[PDB]
Amino acid sequence: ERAGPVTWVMMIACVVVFIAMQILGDQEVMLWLAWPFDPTLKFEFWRYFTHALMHFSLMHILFNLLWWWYLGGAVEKRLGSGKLIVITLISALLSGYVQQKFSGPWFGGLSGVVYALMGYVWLRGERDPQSGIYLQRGLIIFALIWIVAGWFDLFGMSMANGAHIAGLAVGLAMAFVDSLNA
Repeated sequence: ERAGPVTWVMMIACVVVFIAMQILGDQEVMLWLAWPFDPTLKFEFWRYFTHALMHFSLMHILFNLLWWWYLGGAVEKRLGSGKLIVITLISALLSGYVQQKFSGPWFGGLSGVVYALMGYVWLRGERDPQSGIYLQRGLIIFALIWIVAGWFDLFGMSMANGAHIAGLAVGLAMAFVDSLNA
């Protein structure tokens, strides 16, 4: 009982990327991994996802990865690799899209995906506890605090509020759908 392959690879990739940003600077890394910021870039398709891999401070990566580890790891063990992969891909594109829409292509990090995972895990537990999946009371509280910090901009998280809701909404939709089975 550890962190599965999707859980573990993402963490590794985010770390390696953060190191690359510490050495080359953020800008050089953004140049390569950010949402297409020019028409000439619109068919470099990794860019619609690789923005989620870049973090700008230690707070930012530390907390995103704690949540990812705990929640993404829970989803992966109890529900499967494919599920985590899908939640991640969809929440990444959507939050990316909204961010980009309201504020330009210069952003990054896994917090959109974390809002999806928070909404997914909380609502699956609410609607379908027998899945094995739920957010603990204590943790609802820490989640909520983490959300507040970002909503009221008490700590720098790269992405804006409309993008985090997009992320949340995706996680809610998917839990909804998933719990619609039984």
